Amino acid sequence: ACTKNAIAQTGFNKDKYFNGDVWYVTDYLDLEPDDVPKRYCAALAAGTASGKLKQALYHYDPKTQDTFYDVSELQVESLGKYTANFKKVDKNGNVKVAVTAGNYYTFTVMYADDSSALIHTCLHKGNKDLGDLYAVLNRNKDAAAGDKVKSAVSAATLEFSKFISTKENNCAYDNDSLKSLLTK
Ligand code: HEM
Ligand SMILES: [N]
Repeated sequence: ACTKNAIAQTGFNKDKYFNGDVWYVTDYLDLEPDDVPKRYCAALAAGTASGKLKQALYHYDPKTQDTFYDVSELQVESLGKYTANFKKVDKNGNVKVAVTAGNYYTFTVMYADDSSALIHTCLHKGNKDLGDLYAVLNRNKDAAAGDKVKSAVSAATLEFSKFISTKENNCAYDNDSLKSLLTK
């Protein structure tokens, strides 16, 4: 179960975050692990498509090869805090699992600048029991977490030393598919 009400960044700049570009997860902290593997690759694109607030997601397990993409429209709870349904899609946006009641995630942007972000997400999916997930994002897939985002981790009363890095997993991403999924 999720236990945190994450606080969105004061003065969050929504147009900069939702600019249509790709974010890569470089480090993550799951408050309920054996929630997720110890090795993982994830990325997203976020933008406004025909007036609608969207995110496309990519997950890859580099050991099992389990791969999936999702498209989400984001509903606004408050600035920097969103509730998103999701549909599972192939990389071309064809629907594999439709939007469904009970399948949604919350998404809070705790910190963001032009290059980096810290987010919280609580996933709800059927009758699974899932927990709080924090993710450090970067516009560059290879970027070590810099001082601004590491300080934000501290300011959220978390320890960056506990975050698990995705950098050793040889992650390769289809940026083109993530961007085009925003429209789907
Ligand atoms: C970037 C922020 C993230 C968001 C918004 C997000 C969101 C989601 C969503 C919406 C699903 C369900 C997809 C579907 O069934 O169609 C999902 C599944 C999953 N995610 Fe993430 N995720 C993120 C990052 C991560 C990270 C970093 C990990 C590794 C710790 C991870 C591990 C997983 C796993 C293992 C599943 C499958 C759970 C299941 O089969 O029910 N995700 N995620
Ligand atoms: N997730």
